[PDB]
Amino acid sequence: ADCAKGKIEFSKYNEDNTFTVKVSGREYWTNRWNLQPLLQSAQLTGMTVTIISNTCSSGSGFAEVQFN
Amino acid sequence: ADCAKGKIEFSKYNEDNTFTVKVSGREYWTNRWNLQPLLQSAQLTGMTVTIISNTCSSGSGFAEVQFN
Amino acid sequence: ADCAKGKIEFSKYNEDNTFTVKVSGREYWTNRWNLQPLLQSAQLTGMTVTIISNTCSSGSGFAEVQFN
Amino acid sequence: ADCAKGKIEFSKYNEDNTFTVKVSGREYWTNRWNLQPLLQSAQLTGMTVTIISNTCSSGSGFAEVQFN
Amino acid sequence: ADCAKGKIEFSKYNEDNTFTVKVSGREYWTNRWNLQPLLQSAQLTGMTVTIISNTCSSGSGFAEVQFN
Ligand SMILES: CCCCO[C@@H]1O[C@H](CO)[C@@H](O[C@@H]2O[C@H](CO)[C@H](O[C@H]3O[C@H](CO)[C@H](O)[C@H](O)[C@H]3O)[C@H](O)[C@H]2O)[C@H](O)[C@H]1O
Ligand SMILES: CCCCO[C@@H]1O[C@H](CO)[C@@H](O[C@@H]2O[C@H](CO)[C@H](O[C@H]3O[C@H](CO)[C@H](O)[C@H](O)[C@H]3O)[C@H](O)[C@H]2O)[C@H](O)[C@H]1O
Ligand SMILES: CCCCO[C@@H]1O[C@H](CO)[C@@H](O[C@@H]2O[C@H](CO)[C@H](O[C@H]3O[C@H](CO)[C@H](O)[C@H](O)[C@H]3O)[C@H](O)[C@H]2O)[C@H](O)[C@H]1O
Ligand SMILES: OC[C@H]1O[C@H](O[C@@H]2[C@H](O)[C@@H](O)[C@H](O[C@H]3[C@H](O)[C@@H](O)[C@H](O)O[C@@H]3CO)O[C@@H]2CO)[C@H](O)[C@@H](O)[C@H]1O
Ligand SMILES: OC[C@H]1O[C@H](O[C@@H]2[C@H](O)[C@@H](O)[C@H](O[C@H]3[C@H](O)[C@@H](O)[C@H](O)O[C@@H]3CO)O[C@@H]2CO)[C@H](O)[C@@H](O)[C@H]1O
Ligand SMILES: OC[C@H]1O[C@H](O[C@@H]2[C@H](O)[C@@H](O)[C@H](O)O[C@@H]2CO)[C@H](O)[C@@H](O)[C@H]1O
Ligand SMILES: OC[C@H]1O[C@H](O[C@@H]2[C@H](O)[C@@H](O)[C@H](O)O[C@@H]2CO)[C@H](O)[C@@H](O)[C@H]1O
Repeated sequence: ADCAKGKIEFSKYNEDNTFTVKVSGREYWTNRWNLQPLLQSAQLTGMTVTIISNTCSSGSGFAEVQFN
Repeated sequence: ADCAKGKIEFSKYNEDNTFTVKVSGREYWTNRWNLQPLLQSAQLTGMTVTIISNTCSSGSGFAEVQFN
Repeated sequence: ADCAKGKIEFSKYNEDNTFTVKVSGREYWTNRWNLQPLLQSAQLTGMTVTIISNTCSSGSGFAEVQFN
Repeated sequence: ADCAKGKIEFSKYNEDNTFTVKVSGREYWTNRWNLQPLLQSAQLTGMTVTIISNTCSSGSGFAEVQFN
Repeated sequence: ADCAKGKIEFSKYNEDNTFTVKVSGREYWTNRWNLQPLLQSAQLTGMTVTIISNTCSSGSGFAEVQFN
C-alpha cells in the first residue's frame, strides 16, 4: 500500500545503521543502505516521496519508495 | 533500440532491489546497482536519458542508458 | 542525548578512516563509513544536523544523527 | 598520452557494466566503476576532463582522467 | 602538519586507483577510496580543503583532510 506521500520532514541515521524518514507525520525506516543517499537527495531538493509497504503504521519498515 | 528518450518523470526503488524509471510515458526497470545513483542524479538535474534495450514496451528491463 | 544541533562548521577525514564534524563549537567523530557522504552533503547545503550520542562533550563519538 | 581534453558530450552506461564518455568527438570507455559517479558529476557541471591512456583512438579504454 | 590550504585546482583519478588533487600549487595523492567522492565534491563546490600529512612536498601522499 501507499503508506505516505509527501515531503521528507527529517531523515535520521540510526545506530543500527538503518535510516528513518518522517513523511506525512509518520516515521518509517529502511535497512537498505543504498536508499540512504537517494532519500537524502530527495530531502535536499524537496521532492515528494511515496513510502510503499504492507505495514503503514508509524515506526514501520519499508523497502520500496517512489521519487516524484 | 532506443526505447525512450526524455527526462525521467519518476523513479522507484523496488522491494527486490531493482530500480524503475518512467521515461516518455513508459516504465523501465534495471537490476544494475550502479545505475541507481546515476539515474536518480539524472532525474534530479533534469538530464535527458535514452533507455536502450531490445525490449521497449512499458515494463521491460534495460541495462544500457545514455545520459545527455 | 541531543549533543549539538546546528550547521556543520567543518568536517575532517581522519587517518584511521573515522570522520569528524564540528557542530555548535564542539567536535564529534563517527566510524560509520555511510555517514561520510551524508554529512558532507549536509555541510555543503547548510542542512541543520543533530548529533545524537550518550556522550556529548567535545571529542566524543556518535553513530546517530538527524538531518533537517 | 592525453587522448582528449574537453567537455563530456554524453556518457553511457554499457550492458557489460563499463562506462563510455564522448569527449572532443571521440568515445572512450572505462571499466573502473568508481569513475562513473565522478564522470557524471563532471558532465553535469560542464567541467573539462582529460582522458589519459596509451591508446587514444576513438573506442579505446582508459583508467586515468583529470578533472579540470 | 598542515601541508596546503585552498581550493582544489584539479583532481585526477590514477590508473592504480589512487586519487591526486592539486592544492596551493602542490600535488598530493591518497589511496583512500572513500576520499574520492568527498574530494571531488569539494572541488565541484569550491570548498577550501586543508591537506594534512607529515610529508608536505608536492607529490606526497595523505590520508587526512579537513573540509571548510
Ligand atoms: C538471438 C535472439 C533470441 C531472443 O532475443 C532476446 O529476447 C530476450 C527477451 O526474453 C531479450 O531480453 C531482454 O533484454 C533486455 C536488454 O536488451 C533486458 O535485459 C537487460 O536488462 C536486464 C534488467 O536490467 C538485465 O540486466 C539483463 O542482463 C540485460 O541484458 C530485458 O530485461 C531482457 O528481458 C534479449 O534482449 C533478446 O536478445
Ligand atoms: C558508567 C556507565 C557506563 C556505561 O554506559 C556507556 O558508556 C559509554 C562511555 O564509555 C558510552 O559509549 C559511547 O557511546 C556513544 C553513543 O551513545 C558513542 O558510540 C557510538 O559511536 C561510536 C563511534 O562512531 C561507535 O559507532 C559506537 O558503536 C556507537 O555506539 C561513543 O563513541 C561511545 O564511547 C555508552 O553509550 C554508554 O551506554
Ligand atoms: C606493453 C605491451 C605492448 C604494447 O603496450 C601495451 O599495449 C596495450 C594495447 O593493447 C595497451 O593497453 C591499453 O592500455 C590502456 C591504458 O593505457 C587501456 O587500459 C586501461 O583501461 C582499461 C579499461 O578501463 C583497463 O582499466 C586497464 O587496466 C587500463 O590499463 C586500454 O583499454 C588498453 O587496451 C597498453 O597500455 C600498452 O602498454
Ligand atoms: O565507443 C565506446 C564503446 O564502449 C563500449 O565498448 C568497448 C569497446 O569500444 C568495444 O570495442 C568492445 O567490444 C568487445 C567487447 O568488449 C566484448 O565483450 C565482446 O566479446 O567483443 C566486443 C568486440 O566484438 O567492448 C568495450 C567494452 O568492454 C560499449 O559497449 C560500446 O557501445 C561503445 O560505447
Ligand atoms: O594515501 C597515501 C598514504 O597517506 C598517508 O601517508 C603519508 C605518506 O604517503 C607517507 O609517505 C608518509 O610517511 C612518513 C611517516 O608519516 C613518518 O612517520 C615517517 O617517519 O616518515 C615517512 C616518510 O615518508 O606518511 C604520510 C602521512 O603522514 C597514510 O599514512 C598512508 O597510510 C597512506 O594512506
Ligand atoms: O513497470 C515497471 C515495473 O518494474 C518492476 O517490475 C519488473 C517487471 O515489470 C515485473 O513484471 C517483474 O515481476 O519484476 C520486475 C522487477 O524485477 C517493479 O517491481 C514494478 O513495481 C514496476 O515498477
Ligand atoms: O603528483 C602526484 C602523483 O600522484 C600519483 O603518483 C603517486 C606518487 O606521486 C608516485 O611517486 C608513485 O609512484 O605513485 C603514487 C600513486 O600511487 C599519480 O600516479 C601521478 O601521476 C601524480 O598524479
